Amino acid sequence: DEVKYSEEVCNEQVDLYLLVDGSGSIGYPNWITKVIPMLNGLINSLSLSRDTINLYMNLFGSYTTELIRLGSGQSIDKRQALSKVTELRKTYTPYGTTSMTAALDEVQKHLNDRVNREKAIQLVILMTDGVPNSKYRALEVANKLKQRNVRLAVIGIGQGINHQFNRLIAGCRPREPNCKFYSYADWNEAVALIKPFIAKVCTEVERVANCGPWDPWTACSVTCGRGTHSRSRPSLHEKCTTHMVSECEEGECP
Ligand SMILES: *[C@@H]1O[C@@H](C)[C@@H](O)[C@@H](O[C@@H]2O[C@H](CO)[C@@H](O)[C@H](O)[C@H]2O)[C@@H]1O
Ligand SMILES: [Cl-]
Ligand SMILES: [Mg+2]
Repeated sequence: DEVKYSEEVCNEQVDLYLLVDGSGSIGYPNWITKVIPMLNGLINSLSLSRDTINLYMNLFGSYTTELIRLGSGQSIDKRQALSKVTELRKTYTPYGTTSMTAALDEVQKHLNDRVNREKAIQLVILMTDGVPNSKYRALEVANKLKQRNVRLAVIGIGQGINHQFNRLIAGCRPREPNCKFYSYADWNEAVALIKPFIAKVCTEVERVANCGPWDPWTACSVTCGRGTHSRSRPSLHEKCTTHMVSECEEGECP
């Protein structure tokens, strides 16, 4: 005993975790002339809203710093997110070590705590020169994320980019032209790289829900002649029928 229904699946919800390398290897001139415009062009291409893309943003250096939480004003309003980038241009100087594993671990923590939206595509954008505090540890956590169906895109930034590491953590194959998971040019190429990951595509599918067993049919409304009775059941799903009335006859009336 189940119920079938039609619905549209568009995958419009995306939790996008932007992890930004703010470590000392990035280089200040690179930060100003390349990273900031990268962030502006990238975030400007993201049509954030309550119902679709929600941005999370972390800056990782010696420590990790959570800049934007999923669901807040700055998470769902592109203009507010761009203000954060401006704040970083004016007040942040890249310095220190590179807590890439800890930053990826913040994504893990979202999944573990069930803070993400269950129906949302989980998308990590890792923006880095690819020189983490520990290569093995960063690969390990990235691989754990992938095994939980999290998509990972890598954007190369910084004065001295380790493309080999970036390509490895992104999952790029050797002898393969134009990896779909790694980009290291300008914001235009980054935007184009991200697009297929977040595209809304609507299909119409059928769905099945289990409504469970019915309660016993009640006694007939009349003890003689033609009457009615009913059976009920708790709603285990929105589109499950909960009540049901049929006719009955307890003989004839004298
Ligand atoms: C249940 O027991 C039966 C043997 C009858 O005595 C039923 O009574 C009758 O109820 C019907 C309507 O259901 C009336 O139209 C009759 O006038 C009445 O005798 C009793 O409810
Ligand atoms: Cl690390
Ligand atoms: Mg570094």
